[PDB]
Amino acid sequence: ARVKRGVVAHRRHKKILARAKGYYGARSRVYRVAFQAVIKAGQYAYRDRRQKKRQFRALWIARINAGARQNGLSYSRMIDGLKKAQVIIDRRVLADIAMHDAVAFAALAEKAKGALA
Amino acid sequence: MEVTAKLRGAAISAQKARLVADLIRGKSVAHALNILNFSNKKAAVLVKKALESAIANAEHNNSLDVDDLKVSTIYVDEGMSLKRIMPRAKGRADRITKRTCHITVKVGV
Amino acid sequence: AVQQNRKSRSRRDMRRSHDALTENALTVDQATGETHRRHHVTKDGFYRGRQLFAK
Amino acid sequence: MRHRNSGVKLGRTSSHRKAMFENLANSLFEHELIKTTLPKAKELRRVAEPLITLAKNDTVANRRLAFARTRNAATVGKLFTVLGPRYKERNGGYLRVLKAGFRAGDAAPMAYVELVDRE
RNA sequence: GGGAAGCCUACCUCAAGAUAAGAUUUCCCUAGGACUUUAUGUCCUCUAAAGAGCCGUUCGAGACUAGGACGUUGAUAGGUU
RNA sequence: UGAGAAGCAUGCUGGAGGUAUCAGAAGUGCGAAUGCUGACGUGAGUAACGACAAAACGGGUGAAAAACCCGUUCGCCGAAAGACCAAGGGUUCCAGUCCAACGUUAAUCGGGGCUGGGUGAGUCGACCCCUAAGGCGAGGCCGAAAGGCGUAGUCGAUGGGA
RNA sequence: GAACCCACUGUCGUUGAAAAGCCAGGGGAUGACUUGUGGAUAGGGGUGAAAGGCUAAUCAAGCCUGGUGAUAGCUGGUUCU
RNA sequence: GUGAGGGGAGUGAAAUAGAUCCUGAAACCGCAUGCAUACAAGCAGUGGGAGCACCUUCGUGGUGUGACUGCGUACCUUUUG
RNA sequence: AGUCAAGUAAUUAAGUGCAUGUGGUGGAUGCCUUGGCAGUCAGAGGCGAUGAAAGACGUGAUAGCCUGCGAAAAG
Ligand SMILES: [Mg+2]
Ligand SMILES: [Mg+2]
Ligand SMILES: [Mg+2]
Ligand SMILES: [Mg+2]
Ligand SMILES: [Mg+2]
Ligand SMILES: [Mg+2]
Ligand SMILES: [Mg+2]
Ligand SMILES: [Mg+2]
Ligand SMILES: [Mg+2]
Ligand SMILES: [Mg+2]
Ligand SMILES: [Mg+2]
Ligand SMILES: [Mg+2]
Ligand SMILES: [Mg+2]
Ligand SMILES: [Mg+2]
Ligand SMILES: [Mg+2]
Ligand SMILES: [Mg+2]
Repeated sequence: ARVKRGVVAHRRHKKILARAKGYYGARSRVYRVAFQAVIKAGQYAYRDRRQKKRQFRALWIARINAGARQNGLSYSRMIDGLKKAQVIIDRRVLADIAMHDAVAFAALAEKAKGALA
Repeated sequence: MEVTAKLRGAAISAQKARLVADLIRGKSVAHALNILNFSNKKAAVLVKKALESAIANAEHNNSLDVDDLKVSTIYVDEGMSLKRIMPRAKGRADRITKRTCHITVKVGV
Repeated sequence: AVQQNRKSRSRRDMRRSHDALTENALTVDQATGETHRRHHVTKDGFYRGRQLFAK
Repeated sequence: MRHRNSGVKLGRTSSHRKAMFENLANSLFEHELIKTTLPKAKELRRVAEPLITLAKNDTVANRRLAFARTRNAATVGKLFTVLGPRYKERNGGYLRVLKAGFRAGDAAPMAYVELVDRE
């Protein structure tokens, strides 16, 4: 019962090489480099799936700070006022409004400032 | 559309023939022939033979006029290489490869 | 001395990018009306109104 | 550095170069039309024209000098009897060098050397 | 305020790829159509300017290049005197 | 489509085998061992193109001539780079025809491919007669066997004989 | 001091023309000389004007075939979820 | 070039079944189209992301390229590392 | 309409990178056998001085090689 390793090995190598399309140099032609490239890409994806949330939260905080300083406040003071005013709107909707709806963000800042006083 | 002509077994490497083949890509048949006649390269005579064969085929089989023809596409492919042994110093031996190439020329219009 | 790593095909082509050929100066003769190299004698033996190898 | 230097080497020694130039001059005087390389053709003038200039006067000393420089009795005879009187009133320029393409053997530029009033 | 062969200028050379790409003087290019996605839009017809290059005779320039002079309105190279 | 090793359907080539489910046996999964075999890259169109002497021109054939053929000049060896035997190799010797491969380039040329020819002995040499060093060895001596030595003899030129 | 034999110095060569060479110099050159042909000595043996030198480009024990798939407390490698 | 090689015609179910002759993969080497690229530094990827070019079951769609940007010093063995 | 100044778009590819289409060298895979490997059941277990095992040279298509044969020589 002799078994030949042609078909299944060729199929595995073909799948590995197809999973690495678009890379530069031997990373798209040679199997030995393509395997390491695919593994490194998987690890980088696993790490960036965590880093993305921090990046977007920082972006939202920066935009909210810009809006609050435009409306004569700071990020810390506005967040403290909104927490004291019983407002539970998250930072995503706040940044969206600050970027798009100026009068709504002005009203929110006025409510936060009134709650601070 | 394209009248083709192939020359196999040119007894020259592809790297030396591509330099000549790059000169006549896109030119007219008359300008290409004039360029190939007054050159001193070795692959020039082979490219000229292939071009004349293509033009003759276009004239005879497809019945196309010669003044409207131009070098539409042209390329060189690798071929079978012969392997020989060269004796070096101190009893060592090296492998020499005599290279060969094929020329493909398609004239259009 | 010998290289420590392979040279990718990109660097090879970048180096070969100066290996292009050039055309010669060909003009039409005023007397015979044939294409010939400038400042050179025509293959039949004619140059500048004169004719060598009289037949 | 070869500032203001005149002469050629052609990958030859002094004696070989001198003998080759003498043989070229003799062949040109015999056949009146030769085909050689371009630098050899351009350098042949400086050795061919002085001989024709010397042959314009028919004396024993001039004949002996032409024989010492050519070492060919037939060449000296043909010179002093034909080419001397032919270029009697011409002020130099007895040769004509015309480029004739390249050699098929080694892609060397060729040239035709001709007399101005042959045949 | 004075204060050294020390630093910056001063002397010679290079230098606007200084992407911050500078300045000055002079010279050259001023037509007729079709279509669309009306835009320094795309295909046609008609001319190729001032200049640069190819080529040739050459150098006190030069590895190859580059640079300087000349090409019948010519003394650029050879020959002759 | 599933968490995965993987499964399913189908577009193009291919032209004759493949195999459900459940059981059984494995030469049953490769990226490395300065692993083995074959092919192909970098170096790279880079080095190199092989003592003492040197080449130039006119004509011929030929698709193509610096290398071939003919002729005219130059140069080198000449106690050899000239002319022959022994050993060694067997057709490389001559004629006709060809340039796919070989010739450190091309080749119309060749010690390259194909076809056909060529070696004539009483006096040359070999064969033959004789023998040196040495080999073998009837009987014989010795030795577990194989075998070792050796007499009469028989072979053995680098020598002697028309 | 030639042929011939040998190899003291220097240059070049070191993937060389050459797995020990070329060139310029050097020593012996009627003898303890050089050389052709045919034989003898075979591996714990032979030979050696003696260097552990030579014994088919291999010598502090030649080569080939078998015990043999010797042994290695050592180094390397060991494949799907 | 009375060469090699190729284009027509024809045979053949099939000639990228043409004698280097079933199917014919990868490394390696050309041609064409689409996008990006000549003031900006590093295991060459990953998470975002404007524009451009062809498709359409015309979209808070598909297929390619992807300027700009945060993070990021290969794999296996042997080692405390 | 025009000059001047400031600011700011588009336009280049000697070459290269990525994706797709079309080719070349290359001989893995798929299918097949003309060859091997291991056994069972029955035989036989030898050839030769009447010249053995193994070889050299010859014999027809036409020149060679492989088989057959031996001057009576593919009989
Ligand atoms: Mg001068
Ligand atoms: Mg296995
Ligand atoms: Mg493998
Ligand atoms: Mg591993
Ligand atoms: Mg060099
Ligand atoms: Mg000749
Ligand atoms: Mg023969
Ligand atoms: Mg012959
Ligand atoms: Mg022969
Ligand atoms: Mg005995
Ligand atoms: Mg006897
Ligand atoms: Mg002496
Ligand atoms: Mg900058
Ligand atoms: Mg830029
Ligand atoms: Mg990404
Ligand atoms: Mg027969």
